[PDB]
Formats: sequence, structure tokens, C-alpha cells
Amino acid sequence: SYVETLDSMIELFKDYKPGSITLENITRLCQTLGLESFTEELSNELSRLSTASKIIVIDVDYNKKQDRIQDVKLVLASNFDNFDYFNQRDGEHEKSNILLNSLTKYPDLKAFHNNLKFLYLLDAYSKLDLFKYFTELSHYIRQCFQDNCCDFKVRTNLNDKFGIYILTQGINGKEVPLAKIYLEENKSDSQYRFYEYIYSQETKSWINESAENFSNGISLVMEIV
Amino acid sequence: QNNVLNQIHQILLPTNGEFIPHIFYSLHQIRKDPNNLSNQLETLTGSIRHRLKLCKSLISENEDTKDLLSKSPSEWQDIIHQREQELQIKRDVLDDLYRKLQ
Amino acid sequence: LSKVQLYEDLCRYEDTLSKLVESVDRFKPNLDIAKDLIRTDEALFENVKLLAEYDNIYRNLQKIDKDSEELDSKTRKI
Amino acid sequence: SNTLFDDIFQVSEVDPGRYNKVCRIEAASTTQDQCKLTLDINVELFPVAAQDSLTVTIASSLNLEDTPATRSWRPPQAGDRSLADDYDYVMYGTAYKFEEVSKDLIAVYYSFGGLLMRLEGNYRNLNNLKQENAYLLIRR
Repeated sequence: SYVETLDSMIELFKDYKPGSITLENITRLCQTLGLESFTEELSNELSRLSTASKIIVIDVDYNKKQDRIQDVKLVLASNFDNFDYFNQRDGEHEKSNILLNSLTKYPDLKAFHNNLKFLYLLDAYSKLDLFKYFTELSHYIRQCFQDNCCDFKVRTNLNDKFGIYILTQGINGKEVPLAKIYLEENKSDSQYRFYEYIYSQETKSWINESAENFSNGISLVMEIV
Repeated sequence: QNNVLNQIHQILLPTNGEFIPHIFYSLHQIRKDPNNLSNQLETLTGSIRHRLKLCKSLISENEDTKDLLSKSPSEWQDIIHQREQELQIKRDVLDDLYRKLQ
Repeated sequence: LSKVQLYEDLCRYEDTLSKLVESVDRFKPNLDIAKDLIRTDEALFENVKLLAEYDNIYRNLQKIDKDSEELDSKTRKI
Repeated sequence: SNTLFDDIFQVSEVDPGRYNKVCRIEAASTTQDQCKLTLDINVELFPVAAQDSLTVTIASSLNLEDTPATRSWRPPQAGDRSLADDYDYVMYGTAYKFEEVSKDLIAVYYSFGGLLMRLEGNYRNLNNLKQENAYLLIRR
């Protein structure tokens, strides 16, 4: 009706370009989707912005001099605190988080807005711990593609954005992003109880494992890059 | 350093909220109260709109910017490259005289 | 005004923002006007970047203008 | 053409005044406890009693098709389709005042040839009414 329409308008207005690199744009961007945030001032020249409701505690070390953040510190209060938030791709073994790259390289907060939305989707529907499920889904699909004996290299967190990227070795010898898989909310219906999918090593089939751990209205879908 | 371009450049992008952070801050303060007369977004976005009229006034009053912004960059490069040739031909019509006095 | 394309750029920027705030104030928002506003805003940003290029090459134009006129002055006094 | 404002009103009381043909009615909406109506009715053509439920509709035009009076009025022909066909009492008049009663309530004043009507409501359903000519369509 009226609330959903204005929510769609604010969603599109954040989806184009949600402000520039400054503290108050980050504050209102974090506040507008239902995350109350508190700002901790280290000094007159440096400040910290922290968001925490029940599990996820993200902190950015933004500076008022260099117009650039320092580090990203996120701590999970759930049962799995080893969540993968770095970039994993072939060429080098550098382990840098996505949020730092989005806040430093791009002068616009679109990638940061998408990452914050994805982390809210992980946090709000966590007794299916979506951090460990998203971490282990890459390994599960890599083992599934190993059984198919075809070259489909699986890498995670490409293009400064979360997601399980499925790439194939082409003629040029460089991995080409054709399509990535990720967890996307379905607004048409939320009653499908999403299962923790396990791929069998022997009988090469997917067998449902979820019996009590539950996620609300989520699905694993494909989009074309 | 040309002036009117400079106060244009720090009048639409001051050294922050460019145009849209102000407008989504306005429609964010609308979220607290949708049921009051003083909740018109036009009231506080008029400051940005007054900045837009200031931009109009500064670009309309100046005429060198009127020709500055009217031509394509490759046009600018080719006309400066055909404006260096007459100073070059003036250089050679002085240096051949310099040769002739020797 | 009719020769500088940035002028019409902020003209239909003002148009899209004005009818967008009118539509949301009348409690009937639309999507196509927002897409048009996005299309105008991106072109406004490349217009700002090409205005920066215009700015630098106008410094170049003024440099060659003043050196050309002083060499013309030297030429006619000679 | 389309409905500028539609609501169902409960007539609180009907005041004859010092008139024989025209009565001033006081009505309030059934859905809202905030949108109330004062209206003059030719009761010989459309009798209204107290505690009557009237569906009050304000429209910019009577034709079913959307807008593309300054045109001379003509008597309706046979087979003419209009928005008046669905209602029992249609009045045409001029908006002459837009009053802001409170911080949230706005008042619209219409004059149907001297038959005045004062419409209250919040501004999220009366915003379609503007300083123009509107048809007032009433059915019981």
C-alpha cells in the first residue's frame, strides 16, 4: 500500500548512489534499514562508527583527515565466528576484506550498501547460521563440480561484492565471470523452509539435512553477470 | 585561474552531500512524521533548489563560459592545434628575416 | 543556453526532481521518473568530469591567446 | 473524470433552516473519525433524513473516459453514458476556499450555485481537490 511503496522508493534512492564518503551518510544509511548505530569518538580528529543489535558487531575506523577508513573490525556473537569476509581469487593470496575495499576504492557507497544489506540478511535469518552456510556452500559446490570432472573454478567474493562466483577457463586463459550464485530473498512468497543442502560424495545426490535449524523465506538462485 | 567556473565548482560540489544526500535526509525525516503541514520536502530542499538557481544565475551572467561549455573536447584540441600554426608561421616569417640579415 | 548541453542537463534534472517530489508529496510515487532521474544524474557526473577537462583546456586556450597577442604586438611594433 | 474523493458519510443531523427546499446536513465519515461534511441539499429532489448513509463522490468530470465548465451545457441525450448514471443526486460547483483547520486537517469549500459545502479531512485523501470546478455526486 503506502508503507511498502515508500520503502521501495527509499530502496531505489539508496540503490542508485547512497551518498559520498562521510560519517553522517554512513549513519543514516545504517539507520534507515532498521539498524540503530552508536558513534564512538576516539578524538577530535578520528572517530569510530559501530552497529550492533544482537549478533553482528561491525566497526569502521573512519578518519576526518584522509577521508578514508583505516580497518574494518566485525565480530560475530553466533556459534560460528570464522565467517569469510575477505576476497578469495586466483593470482595472489592477499587476504583483505570487502568492506575496506568498498569504503576506500569506490567514492560511492553502492557496493557498501549491497554488502550491508547482505550482512543484514545473514544476521536477521541466522537457527540456520547463514555465515557458516555461505562459507561451506562454496566448498560443497566445488566438491560437486569436482565430481562432474569439468573445469568450473569456484571463487568467492569477486567484484568487491559478496557472492559465490562460478567461473570457467576460456580461450584467453583468464577466468571470466559468467554467473554467480548467492542467497536472495524472494518477496513473492516466504514460506519455503530452506534446507542446509549436503551433496553426497558416493551416490552424487543432494540430500536435505535441515531438521530443526531454520531460515525464513530465502533461496539459492542464479543471476547472469 | 578562471573565476566563474571555480565558484560554480565549489557551489554545486562544496569541499559532502552533493544533491541527493540532502533529499534522502529530507524523506528520512518524513519517516518520523507523515501527518503534519510542516512536513513538505520542498521547504528544506529549496536550499538546494536555491543553490540550483544560483548555478543558473552564475552560468547565465557569464559569456566566456557560454562558449567554453558549447564545444566538444576534440573540437577544442583541433582549434588550439590550428591556432598554434599561425604563431608558427609568424615564427618562421621572423626567422627567415633573421636569416636574411645574415 | 541552447548551445551548452549542460544547461538542458540541469533543466531536466530540475524537471525530474520537481515532478518526483510532487508525485511523492501527492502520495503516488512512480518508478519511470526515478529511472529518468538516474539517467540524468549519471550524465550530470560525466558532464562534471568533462567540465573539468574543459577547465584545463580553457587554461591552455588562455595561455596561447595571451602569447599569440603579445607576439602580434611585437610583430606590429617591429 | 476520475473520482477526486469518495467516502461514505453518516448524516448526523439535517437542519431545514428558514428554507423550504434546501436543507443543510451535517455528516461524518464512517471509516474515519476525522473526515466530516457540511452540505446543502435540495431535499425536494433528494430527501435526506438523519442517520442516513450517503456515498459522497467528488469528480472533476462526468464522462467515463479520462480527461484529455468552458463548454456550453447541453441536455443529456438518450443513450448518453455519464458518471451521473450511478448516483441519485449530482451537483456542480466551484471551489472557493482552501482552509487549514489544524496541523493535519484541511478544509475545502465548494459552492454549488450558492449551495455551500464544507469538506474536512486529513490531507492524504483531500489532496486531489484543487481550486477548480468539481461535480458532487451523491447516492444513497
